[PDB]
Amino acid sequence: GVTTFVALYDYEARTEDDLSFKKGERLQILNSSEGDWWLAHSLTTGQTGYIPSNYVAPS
Repeated sequence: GVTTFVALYDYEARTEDDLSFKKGERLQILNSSEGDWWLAHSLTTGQTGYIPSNYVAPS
């Protein structure tokens, strides 16, 4: 299958490439090779961008 995560908190983007998301959105991680900022895609909104990795939990 597919692995997904859930947002634990709201986040409003603080750079142009960050993803804004609402607590409870379901996210897929596209790439985590850059440390604590993961490149994610929201299954909830269809948007894509960097997220702070401490804002998600496993589904």
